[PDB]
Amino acid sequence: GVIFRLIQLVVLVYVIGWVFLYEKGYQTSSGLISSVSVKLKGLAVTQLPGLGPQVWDVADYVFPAQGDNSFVVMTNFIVTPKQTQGYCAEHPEGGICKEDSGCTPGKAKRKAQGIRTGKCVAFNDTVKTCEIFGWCPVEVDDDIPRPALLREAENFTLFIKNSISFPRFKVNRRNLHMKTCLFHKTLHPLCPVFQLGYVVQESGQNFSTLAEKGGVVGITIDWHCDLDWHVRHCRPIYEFHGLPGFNFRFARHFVENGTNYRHLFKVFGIRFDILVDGKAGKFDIIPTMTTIGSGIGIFGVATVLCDLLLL
Amino acid sequence: GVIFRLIQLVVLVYVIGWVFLYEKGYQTSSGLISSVSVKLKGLAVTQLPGLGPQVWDVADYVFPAQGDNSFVVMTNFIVTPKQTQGYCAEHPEGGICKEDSGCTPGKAKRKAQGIRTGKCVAFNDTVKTCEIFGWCPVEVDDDIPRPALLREAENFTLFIKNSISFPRFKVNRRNLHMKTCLFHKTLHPLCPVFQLGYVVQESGQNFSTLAEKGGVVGITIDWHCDLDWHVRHCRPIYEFHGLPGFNFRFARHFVENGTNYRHLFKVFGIRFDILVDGKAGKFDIIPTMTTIGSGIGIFGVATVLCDLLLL
Amino acid sequence: GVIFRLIQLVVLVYVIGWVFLYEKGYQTSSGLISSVSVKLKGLAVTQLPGLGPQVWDVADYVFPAQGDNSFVVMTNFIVTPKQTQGYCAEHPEGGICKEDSGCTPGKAKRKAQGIRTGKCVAFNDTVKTCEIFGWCPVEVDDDIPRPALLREAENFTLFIKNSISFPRFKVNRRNLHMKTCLFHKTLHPLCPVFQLGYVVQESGQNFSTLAEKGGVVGITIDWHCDLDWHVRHCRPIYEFHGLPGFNFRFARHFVENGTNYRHLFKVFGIRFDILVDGKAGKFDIIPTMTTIGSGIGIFGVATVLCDLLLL
Ligand SMILES: CC(C)CCC[C@@H](C)[C@H]1CC[C@H]2[C@@H]3CC=C4C[C@@H](OC(=O)CCC(=O)O)CC[C@]4(C)[C@H]3CC[C@]12C
Ligand SMILES: CC(C)CCC[C@@H](C)[C@H]1CC[C@H]2[C@@H]3CC=C4C[C@@H](OC(=O)CCC(=O)O)CC[C@]4(C)[C@H]3CC[C@]12C
Ligand SMILES: CC(C)CCC[C@@H](C)[C@H]1CC[C@H]2[C@@H]3CC=C4C[C@@H](OC(=O)CCC(=O)O)CC[C@]4(C)[C@H]3CC[C@]12C
Ligand SMILES: CC(C)CCC[C@@H](C)[C@H]1CC[C@H]2[C@@H]3CC=C4C[C@@H](OC(=O)CCC(=O)O)CC[C@]4(C)[C@H]3CC[C@]12C
Ligand SMILES: CC(C)CCC[C@@H](C)[C@H]1CC[C@H]2[C@@H]3CC=C4C[C@@H](OC(=O)CCC(=O)O)CC[C@]4(C)[C@H]3CC[C@]12C
Ligand SMILES: CC(C)CCC[C@@H](C)[C@H]1CC[C@H]2[C@@H]3CC=C4C[C@@H](OC(=O)CCC(=O)O)CC[C@]4(C)[C@H]3CC[C@]12C
Ligand SMILES: *[C@@H]1O[C@H](CO)[C@@H](O[C@@H]2O[C@H](CO)[C@@H](O)[C@H](O)[C@H]2NC(C)=O)[C@H](O)[C@H]1NC(C)=O
Ligand SMILES: *[C@@H]1O[C@H](CO)[C@@H](O[C@@H]2O[C@H](CO)[C@@H](O)[C@H](O)[C@H]2NC(C)=O)[C@H](O)[C@H]1NC(C)=O
Ligand SMILES: *[C@@H]1O[C@H](CO)[C@@H](O[C@@H]2O[C@H](CO)[C@@H](O)[C@H](O)[C@H]2NC(C)=O)[C@H](O)[C@H]1NC(C)=O
Ligand SMILES: *[C@@H]1O[C@H](CO)[C@@H](O)[C@H](O)[C@H]1NC(C)=O
Ligand SMILES: *[C@@H]1O[C@H](CO)[C@@H](O)[C@H](O)[C@H]1NC(C)=O
Ligand SMILES: *[C@@H]1O[C@H](CO)[C@@H](O)[C@H](O)[C@H]1NC(C)=O
Ligand SMILES: *[C@@H]1O[C@H](CO)[C@@H](O)[C@H](O)[C@H]1NC(C)=O
Ligand SMILES: *[C@@H]1O[C@H](CO)[C@@H](O)[C@H](O)[C@H]1NC(C)=O
Ligand SMILES: *[C@@H]1O[C@H](CO)[C@@H](O)[C@H](O)[C@H]1NC(C)=O
Ligand SMILES: *[C@@H]1O[C@H](CO)[C@@H](O)[C@H](O)[C@H]1NC(C)=O
Ligand SMILES: *[C@@H]1O[C@H](CO)[C@@H](O)[C@H](O)[C@H]1NC(C)=O
Ligand SMILES: *[C@@H]1O[C@H](CO)[C@@H](O)[C@H](O)[C@H]1NC(C)=O
Repeated sequence: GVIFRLIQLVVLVYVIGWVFLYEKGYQTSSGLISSVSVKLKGLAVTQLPGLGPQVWDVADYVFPAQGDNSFVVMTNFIVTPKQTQGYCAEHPEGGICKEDSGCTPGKAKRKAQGIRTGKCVAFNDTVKTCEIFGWCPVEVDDDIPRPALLREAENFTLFIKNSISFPRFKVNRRNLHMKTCLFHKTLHPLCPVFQLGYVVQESGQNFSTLAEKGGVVGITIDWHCDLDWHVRHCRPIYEFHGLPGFNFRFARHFVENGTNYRHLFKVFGIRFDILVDGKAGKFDIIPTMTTIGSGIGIFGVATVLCDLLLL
Repeated sequence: GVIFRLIQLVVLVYVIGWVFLYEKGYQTSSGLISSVSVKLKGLAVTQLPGLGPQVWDVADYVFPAQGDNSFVVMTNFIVTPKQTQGYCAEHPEGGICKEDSGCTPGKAKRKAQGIRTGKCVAFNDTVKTCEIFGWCPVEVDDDIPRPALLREAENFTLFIKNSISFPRFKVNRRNLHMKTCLFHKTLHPLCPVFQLGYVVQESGQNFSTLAEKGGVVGITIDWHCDLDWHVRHCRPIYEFHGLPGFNFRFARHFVENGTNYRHLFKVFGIRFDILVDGKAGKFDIIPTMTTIGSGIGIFGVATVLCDLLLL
Repeated sequence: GVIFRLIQLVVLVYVIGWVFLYEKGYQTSSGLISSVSVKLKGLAVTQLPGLGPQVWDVADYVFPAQGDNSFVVMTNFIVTPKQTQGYCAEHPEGGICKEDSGCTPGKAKRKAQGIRTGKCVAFNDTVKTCEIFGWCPVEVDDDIPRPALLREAENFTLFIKNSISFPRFKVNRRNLHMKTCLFHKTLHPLCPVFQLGYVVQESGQNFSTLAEKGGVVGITIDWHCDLDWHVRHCRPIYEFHGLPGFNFRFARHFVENGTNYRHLFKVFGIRFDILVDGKAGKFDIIPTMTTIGSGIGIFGVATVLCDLLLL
């Protein structure tokens, strides 16, 4: 008879501890719908690489300007100035040629830089490359600037505004001294102002390296909230992680004397992805009663098996 | 014996009414994957503030132009024209100085506007401020235009196209007289063309105030759909809510006589976030059978307790 | 007695096969949080329509340049060159007028193109239209170019980088010869480089038609992963589907001799939406024990009913 008492004990212990108190089996879970607003702050100066000092404001190093959940902060770039649409020699990458016979008119099949012509022109004092129609002069992105141009982006600040809501429960929570306040994993774990160097350091990456050629940093805001407790306990955890380099080409188009030109930029930047996930639970009677009924059922399959086995 | 009959009654009532008929405990829930397309319509004119009439088209007051789930409609702005990169006095905010001793060469630690120099120059006929290298002339954003410049944005129309799908069930639903049709919470509750003034009014905010200095308006499309009923009943509910002001700085870069300038804009706008959440349920046999088994289990723990207590 | 044995059989078969082995009722499900990076590749040339050859690079035909989950690839456009803000005749759409009496000063109520004036001016050698203040000359978008200008966009390549994570289980999965590798539904079903023509073909749409006037193509990455098996089996399925045309107006602003102009573009493009959904299950003891208890419960309601009915 003691064995049956022990069986009833293990099941009660399982049902109360594991099902209810440990895993919150008495609760009903809901996700959230969230909105994120990011505001960058800081100035950058590129003294030597800019041929005289050059200043980069928020209107310049943040893509997009209006902001988004995923945004890029430029940390380095190569600029091809005054590119016009006309005839020019292509990068030796397109292929080095030493006669007009090699050149084949028409667009190339791989790494096309324009429309080739049956002509060979000098790329510089040594290499002769196939003439093309396209944006000229052609870009040279081989030499990535090192050290990075916007290496002061590590001291920029990132202010994140997050407004979530658990629609099933009608609970709405925002994530906001704090003006002159900076986030530290432990010392200041609830201050929504982040420094980019610190964010990159917490993702496990080196800002010097992830600057000189770009990268991706994913920021996660975790709202794990037990709505049985007061909503004042519903607080966010900021989790930093890295999701080769990140680069993109953008072009500033301008007109001079009736002709359309453009400044081509190859932007090596850090793409920030603010991911917001959360689980809110609150007591419900249906899961509670379901767990107790299934538990009485396990008592039966256990007691009967023990008795039948004993018999 | 009557007590046992009553206990069997309460449980049947609970299981049938609350578990099944009220909370749809016989069903299996699925979320959705959605796509939103927004198309703005309207023109704005800024007669007096623009130094002669000025017209703002969709290509201008919507950020981004291509559209997105979250977009900004400019309602007011401050423009700093022909900013070049050169030497100039900084905003008195950087700090008022009355000699060259105060000026400290190098970028400042807080609110840096450029690269200071050991020189003091006149900001105007009274204040003398530290000379800086940066975009000049410097911006003055203290005087926010009131009334708003694009106060006609309240009469712009917002056409939202939403295409959802409940992938688990393979059900795809779109949210579309209606051309000349406008949405009213009650009179016209299914017309996807919204007027910005009405959307802001339904979020609880005043458009005059949320125009002069910006704001955030969140639009939610709720697809709560019972797939036991015909898909023609699967319809969206449009829920408007507000998620200080919203502002961003963008720059139009142009070239004049070989020199790079820019028009700096401080945009006070209303950011619209189209959030689309939904729950689709359809009958499943597993939850139904689970609910009945747990219910037979509760009958046991109830009948036994009553009998044992009576004994 | 045989009937009771058969009843115990049907329930065991149901519980083991349908509840556990078929529907994975012994498991616990988790969604995912994902990040998508898209990189376009290709060049386009518009020989005849461009009044001499015209070249379109990635910096030009992709909106936004930095990339996003939802992006637009321009396939056709109408350009209104050198639009200045001044006085001009409006499109005959605004309304044809044959005197000054018809013209009514002030902005129109529908399809407003500017600020009308009590004057009538000639649109061309035949129609006389109401004079307006606005961006002039006015746009004429009636004639959509056919064949499309960027009809070579079908041979552009779309490289998608997807990094998901199932946060509940702490499992992180990315979706990556493959450099010169192209995706085919069956032959190459795991190569993340897609060709736009093929993507559009797999959505059921014709690229010639969805080019000449735009469209929407939705790309879904499905991560259905059984974490009982090794993570090497957790792989993505690429599902292509179409979510009238898609068009947007963007403006390149430039300055000439102190005057602000703009190039107005009406972009007919294909909007790509990368939707990433997934379900990860892993064995849990709570659902397993819940299913067995409810099953013992069904045995009871079945055996008792059979006996009572027999009696
Ligand atoms: C084990 C089987 C046979 C069922 C018998 C036990 C359950 C009825 C117990 C176990 C765990 C209990 C839960 C543990 C914690 C809480 C949080 C508690 O939170 C509050 O509301 C307290 C603060 C406040 O009063 O605001 C409310 C009760 C609840 C849901 C308890 C409800 C009763 C539960 C489900
Ligand atoms: C063990 C047998 C007799 C079955 C009963 C199960 C118990 C383990 C349950 C029954 C009542 C439960 C308690 C009911 C209410 C609360 C208050 C609850 O308080 C909060 O968390 C609220 C805090 C806040 O409001 O911020 C903490 C759990 C506790 C002690 C529960 C712990 C688990 C208890 C003791
Ligand atoms: C209470 C315990 C002991 C179980 C006994 C009752 C259940 C078997 C009942 C209660 C609620 C019923 C559900 C209530 C509503 C509907 C919607 C109904 O929808 C239709 O398909 C009707 C329209 C059509 O025919 O297309 C289908 C049956 C269903 C799922 C019912 C299935 C049978 C359920 C689960
Ligand atoms: C009460 C005891 C005897 C146990 C049986 C539970 C009942 C409460 C269940 C059994 C059958 C159910 C019915 C089965 C089917 C339908 C049709 C269903 O119709 C729809 O919703 C379909 C409408 C559409 O197709 O658009 C509405 C619920 C109803 C009446 C159900 C209501 C609940 C009922 C009566
Ligand atoms: C039918 C009722 C009375 C319960 C009795 C049967 C269950 C205990 C069985 C049925 C289906 C079984 C599952 C079927 C498949 C798997 C995958 C299997 O995956 C592995 O881990 C195998 C590979 C490895 O060793 O890494 C682990 C056991 C599990 C979860 C099984 C656990 C035991 C289950 C739940
Ligand atoms: C039928 C009665 C006696 C109740 C027991 C239920 C059975 C149907 C269960 C019990 C053990 C289960 C097995 C336990 C473990 C595995 C290994 C599992 O292997 C994998 O999927 C792992 C592969 C990998 O690691 O990549 C496949 C299911 C299987 C055979 C299960 C199939 C279903 C079984 C036989
Ligand atoms: C002319 O251009 C070619 C091509 O850029 C130069 O050759 C490159 O030189 C660098 C530096 O040594 C190498 O890293 C590259 O591998 C070379 N490219 C090729 C295709 O050989 C060449 O040096 C240039 N000539 C001058 C005088 O500047
Ligand atoms: C010169 O510039 C300074 C700084 O903008 C002006 O001082 C400001 O005046 C306004 C209007 O009274 C006040 O609201 C600000 O608080 C003042 N700022 C500071 C730092 O004192 C000053 O008025 C300007 N002088 C002239 C003649 O225009
Ligand atoms: C002057 O402009 C009007 C308006 O665009 C032209 O009339 C259009 O002509 C086309 C071609 O036949 C028709 O498809 C449109 O329906 C006409 N519009 C209207 C409002 O009638 C007219 O042809 C132009 N005149 C010249 C000489 O070019
Ligand atoms: C950021 O500020 C610290 C403060 O000491 C400075 O040492 C560092 O050089 C700054 N980062 C730059 C300049 O990139
Ligand atoms: C990595 O970061 C450290 C500072 O944390 C820096 O000193 C080092 O130079 C970085 N790595 C490289 C290769 O420079
Ligand atoms: C501007 O273009 C015209 C037309 O080609 C040319 O005659 C003129 O010399 C150009 N002016 C300058 C300053 O390049
Ligand atoms: C919007 O239209 C109404 C129509 O009467 C007008 O009164 C109102 O002034 C308009 N909103 C503006 C001009 O901002
Ligand atoms: C609030 O809105 C009303 C119209 O609904 C307007 O009359 C009022 O002026 C607004 N508030 C303020 C402070 O102007
Ligand atoms: C254009 O720049 C050159 C070089 O500084 C200068 O000589 C010339 O006067 C400038 N022209 C005008 C119109 O400013
Ligand atoms: C894409 O490449 C194929 C290769 O044969 C070519 O036939 C086709 O014309 C190309 N698509 C264009 C040019 O739009
Ligand atoms: C549809 O696509 C086919 C090629 O798959 C093409 O030949 C045909 O012209 C397209 N439809 C139309 C109306 O052109
Ligand atoms: C530039 O604008 C000024 C001021 O209107 C005018 O006097 C001058 O002729 C213009 N120059 C050209 C080349 O249009």
